[PDB]
Amino acid sequence: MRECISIHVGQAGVQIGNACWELYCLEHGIQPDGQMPSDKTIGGGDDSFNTFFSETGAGKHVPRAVFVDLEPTVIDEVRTGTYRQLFHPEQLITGKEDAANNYARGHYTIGKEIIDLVLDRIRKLADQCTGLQGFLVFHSFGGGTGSGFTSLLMERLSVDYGKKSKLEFSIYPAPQVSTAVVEPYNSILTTHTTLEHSDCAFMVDNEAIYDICRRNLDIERPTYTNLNRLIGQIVSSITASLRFDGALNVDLTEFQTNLVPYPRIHFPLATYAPVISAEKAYHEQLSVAEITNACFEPANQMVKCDPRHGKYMACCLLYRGDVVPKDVNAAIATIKTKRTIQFVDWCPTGFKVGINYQPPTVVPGGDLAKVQRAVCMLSNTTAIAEAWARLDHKFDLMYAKRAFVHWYVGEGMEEGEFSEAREDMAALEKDYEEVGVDS
Amino acid sequence: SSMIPGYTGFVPRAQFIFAKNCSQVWAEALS
Amino acid sequence: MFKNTFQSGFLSILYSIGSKPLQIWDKKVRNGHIKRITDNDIQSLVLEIEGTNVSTTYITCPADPKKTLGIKLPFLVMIIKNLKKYFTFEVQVLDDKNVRRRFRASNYQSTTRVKPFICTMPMRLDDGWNQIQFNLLDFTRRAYGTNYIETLRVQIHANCRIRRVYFSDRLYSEDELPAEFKLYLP
Amino acid sequence: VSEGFTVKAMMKNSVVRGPPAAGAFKERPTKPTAFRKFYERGDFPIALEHDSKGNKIAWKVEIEKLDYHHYLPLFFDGLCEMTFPYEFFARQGIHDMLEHGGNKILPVLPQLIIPIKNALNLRNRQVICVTLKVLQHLVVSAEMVGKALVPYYRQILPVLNIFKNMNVNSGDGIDYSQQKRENIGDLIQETLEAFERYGGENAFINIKYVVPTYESCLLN
Amino acid sequence: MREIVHLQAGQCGNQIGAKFWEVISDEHGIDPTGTYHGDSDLQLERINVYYNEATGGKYVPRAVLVDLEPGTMDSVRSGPFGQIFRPDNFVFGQSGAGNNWAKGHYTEGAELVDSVLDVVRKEAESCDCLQGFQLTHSLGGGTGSGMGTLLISKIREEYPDRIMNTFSVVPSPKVSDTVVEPYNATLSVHQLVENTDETYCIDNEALYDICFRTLKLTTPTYGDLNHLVSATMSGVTTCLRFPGQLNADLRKLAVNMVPFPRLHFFMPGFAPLTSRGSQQYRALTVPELTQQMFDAKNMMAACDPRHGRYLTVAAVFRGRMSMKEVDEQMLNVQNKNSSYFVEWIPNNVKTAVCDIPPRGLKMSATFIGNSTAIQELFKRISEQFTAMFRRKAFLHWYTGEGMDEMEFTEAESNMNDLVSEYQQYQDATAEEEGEFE
Ligand SMILES: Nc1nc2c(ncn2[C@@H]2O[C@H](COP(=O)(O)OP(=O)(O)OP(=O)(O)O)[C@@H](O)[C@H]2O)c(=O)[nH]1
Ligand SMILES: Nc1nc2c(ncn2[C@@H]2O[C@H](COP(=O)(O)OP(=O)(O)O)[C@@H](O)[C@H]2O)c(=O)[nH]1
Ligand SMILES: [Mg+2]
Repeated sequence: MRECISIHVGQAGVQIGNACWELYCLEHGIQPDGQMPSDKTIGGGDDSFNTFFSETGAGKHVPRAVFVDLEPTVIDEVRTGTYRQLFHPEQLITGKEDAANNYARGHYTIGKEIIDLVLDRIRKLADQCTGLQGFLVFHSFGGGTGSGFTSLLMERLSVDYGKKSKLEFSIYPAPQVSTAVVEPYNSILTTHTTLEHSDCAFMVDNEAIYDICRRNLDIERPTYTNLNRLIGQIVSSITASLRFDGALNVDLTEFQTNLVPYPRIHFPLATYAPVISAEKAYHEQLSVAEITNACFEPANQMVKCDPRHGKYMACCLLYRGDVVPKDVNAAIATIKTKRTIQFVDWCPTGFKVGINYQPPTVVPGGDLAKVQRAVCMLSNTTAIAEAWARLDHKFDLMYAKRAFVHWYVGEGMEEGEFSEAREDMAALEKDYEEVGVDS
Repeated sequence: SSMIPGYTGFVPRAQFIFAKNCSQVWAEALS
Repeated sequence: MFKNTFQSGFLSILYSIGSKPLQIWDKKVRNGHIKRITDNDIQSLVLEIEGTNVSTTYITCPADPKKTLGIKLPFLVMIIKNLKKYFTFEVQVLDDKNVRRRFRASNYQSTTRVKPFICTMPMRLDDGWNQIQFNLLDFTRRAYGTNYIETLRVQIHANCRIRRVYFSDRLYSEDELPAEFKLYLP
Repeated sequence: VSEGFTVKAMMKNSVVRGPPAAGAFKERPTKPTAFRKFYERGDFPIALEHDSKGNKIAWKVEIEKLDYHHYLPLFFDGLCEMTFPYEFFARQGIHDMLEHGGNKILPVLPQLIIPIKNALNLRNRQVICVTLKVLQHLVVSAEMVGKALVPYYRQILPVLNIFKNMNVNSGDGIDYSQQKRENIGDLIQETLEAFERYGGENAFINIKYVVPTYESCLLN
Repeated sequence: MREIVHLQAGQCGNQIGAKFWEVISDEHGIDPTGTYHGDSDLQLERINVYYNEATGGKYVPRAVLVDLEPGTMDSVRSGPFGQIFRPDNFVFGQSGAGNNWAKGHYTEGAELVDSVLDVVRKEAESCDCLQGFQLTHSLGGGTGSGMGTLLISKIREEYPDRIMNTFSVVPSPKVSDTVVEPYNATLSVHQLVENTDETYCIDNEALYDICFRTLKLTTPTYGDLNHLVSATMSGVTTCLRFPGQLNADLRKLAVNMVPFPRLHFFMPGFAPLTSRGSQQYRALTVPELTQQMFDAKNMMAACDPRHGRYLTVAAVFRGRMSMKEVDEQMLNVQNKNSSYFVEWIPNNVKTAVCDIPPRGLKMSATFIGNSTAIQELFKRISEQFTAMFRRKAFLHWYTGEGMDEMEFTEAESNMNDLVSEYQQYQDATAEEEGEFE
């Protein structure tokens, strides 16, 4: 009955989306062709699959996903690959002549031709829903489709749908390595039109997942397949309380309430523990206290910002597997006794705990090994005040000479919308230092 | 029939076959 | 700063005519410049702030980041020149509930947004020399519906010419102004 | 020390030498001009009148009936002179001919672009200030002169782009040399707004095409 | 889905594009007859980007061959892959230009461009959604440059909101085999700076240097020269015809590389090039590709990048490779060579990765650098133009055909303004202070 609609937008949305639905089929024992096997049963058949699937009376399951792109190079891999039969043909939405890494082209020129077609398919997926928990949006800040069309995808989802939850799974641009030159220009303008239309916004950047895949998983040369397998495990653990019964279950609206202190502050840091390979998975006894220390360790964060430089607001720990409520409350009390982890003085009950029963599921060909228990942490720190203080420098380092402005202006954007989005970020930097300062 | 409708790739001699759907014209083009 | 001092009528925190106009204002310049030149219309010295980037070049009061002004007077009045380039200014107040708020006035923004930490409103600058009269008491009772207690920081950003930023206890007309405060055009 | 893009640069402790400076801001040496060789030969009907009030060129013949096709390209060619007797005859002769011109200034404008550009290409600060004072005065000479410089924005403005950023940063020091008007970056903004106001409808998009950091002054 | 119409002007353009069409027919698996004989399904997935379907399972290129002498296209059609072109796509004059830009622009060129544009309209309106046009030519002759500039200036007027690539073999100093060459070059850059979306500068001198002291070729003929240009042309647009992990087509590359509308002259290079003797002994990975593509002897223009500052660099890799190495090596290059990159643009390098490697190679890389060292390539042509034009040599062969003396000086002035704006964007600081002292 609790139902969600995934909206994968852009090449980063689709390529992450192929990792998630390969994982979601294997958690529920669904074959790539759509139908559960008759000779075998993988797990007891329940209504647990109803959060992401809709069951045709003949016995087929169709995902509640809408794949959105402006070029056909990446969608036709879905239309030809192993999962060609799983998706309904009209869900896979494809435009022409992409966005050319241009926010103004993906907002004012190209996206206005496809906006009415996507919102009609969103209606026919949310009309079948007897009660909608909320949509999930997967996108990246760097490109044009994932930044421009996603900016006005939520502007029309907010007018049509009143207070339905719209979660974000963004890819923040890394501080040092980046595959673009106009990349600061896209992320300043994206956040300006997303601070108001998003109910939550988790961030992972590609540089920190590169470091974790090398020191923890012992992968010398990570690709984009190994990065998307880690992001799929985080989004599974968020929704694992929606589908499977647990001792302490947390709905989507429950940790949405219990992480944001103020409406502007919805930028959690997502960490996962443990991330260990198959040779070291079976020698280590991973207790509840062992896996909850790796979340607070500053090298294991998935955002390139150091939590020791700031103060925590609130946390949301999500344990799955063979865990008991005694070992959780003992392990949290150890964290509170240390003088290096620092919490704000107006939040004494800093933690929220969720416990599930079903352990994480390993995928064939993956890198992580199957473990009996795991934890996903969504912390909220004042250490995110330094991620934009670099990116406010990079935006101001080019905009004083007006580099690349002649491309965005010619597609319909005025000159002042670059500056009025810069003032909207300098108001946010002062917003955290007044929240984080003690009384 | 190894592709689904909406496929934007090129299929040989598919423009000549008419008044059939995507799967039928792809089958008649491959056969 | 001005907690101990008397506060009635006007309070002046800047003037373009003096030995050190910017004694208490902190000057942060980047891709910009600040100077003091004679005006072409009023035949008197004005301050200068220019720059291609609006955000980096500003002057803030007080100079110390920790210190606060603490001004009880309601209306803030500025005398600045329109140059038809981008210009902003901040005022930071203290409500009845002891929560610091903000009011940003951009001449390029068209949307008016309200939020508990900052409420940004547009502005239209008439050509030539003009006088800005701000209402801190009504804008706090309109955006948040709380009372007004004191005002802490005032920032003036790029692309303007500043002379005699001053507070008041109410809005006098041009007749009730003294000789020093009214702008004297030839 | 080492040069870039080598195996010697890709060491743990090596030092890399940067590129040499191009020379976009350095002063360029001058060349002999045609104004000097036509004044010494004796074609110009000019003479320097030492007055009590100042220095003013006295014209033997009337200024209205002069042949502006032959002299206006020649007097703009004296803008590259820095020695005393030629720099004063250049700029002061320019302003008087533009003052009493009337209807005939417009057809000479195709022939005036080349000495305008060569005056700004010396990268000498004193020449740039005087040339920019003429360019503000040139556009207000007649009615239809201003709309004719719009095709010629691509040749004058690339040097105005270089020196628009220079200005004094004395944070509270008073400028006591405002009368001389030597601030080039104050003059370039003053010059560019005069091009746009008299240029017409299509003046703004042409200036912003060449000078990137521009903001419209007529439009609100 | 996105179609590109190839256009080629002159003898140099015809030879270069004939080699290019042979190269990408080999890439897409097409016999000299024209039919498809391949062993993969990814070759035929996106073939409408360049080819046009015919009757009977045949594919003909979307190419238009404009020329002022029929012997060159006879040599083109009598080649190995010359029978796949439709015979309607050849458009020839009857009398040659004579290495005269005036003849190829005003006198003889105006009688052919209507017949050319009929074929261009016919071949470009029969597409699904056009990406842009492509042109290959050289700035030394009259047919390639004089007709080419007018052809671009008419195609841009007819289709403004399209992309336009050109590959200019600009003249070289020490190899120059034409007396009247700098006149044509100086009058051609004047049009290429205003009517073109992207221009790729290729030098015959640098082609000889690369083909000799890196490829180790005893006899580098023009076939071995045009192989390099064809490989670069394939590597630029392989992201548009083959699926990749991180893909970027022509519009994306133009948007991320061109900072200002007057600065679109690019330097190419290719990365895994090596001799036949040393091919078996050399292990090629991402560091080797990065080193060889950033090496200063590997530039396909006679311009040393150490003489200026890189404005914007792009690299298009081909093969199966990991993104961590691709990002790490070109972070290391920027970090080590800190002074040769502009300080008012951060992370100057754009990356793209395509999956399918070229024929016979397991990994390859293509370099496109927008550098500032093109100022010397412009000043050399400017001084060679001024030396000849000051005494007015060979001027009657242009001014008897309907031109003025003012246009030469106007072209020189425009190209000197171009030089000045590369100079200001070279010597520009992040903080506008420390320059005017
Ligand atoms: N985390 C992660 N990021 C990716 C992946 N693939 C691409 N990206 C990011 O995506 C950003 C650019 O977006 P694109 O990949 O071009 O896709 P897009 O957002 O739709 O942009 P367009 O191609 O212009 O439509 C890059 O900066 C990458 O960081 C991936 O597999 N994982
Ligand atoms: N790179 C390269 N250059 C060539 C080739 N053929 C001719 N050239 C150069 O082009 C110049 C002559 O240009 P030309 O072919 O006459 O131009 P056209 O008048 O359009 O035919 C000569 O200096 C050659 O160096 C070729 O196949 N490859
Ligand atoms: Mg893309």
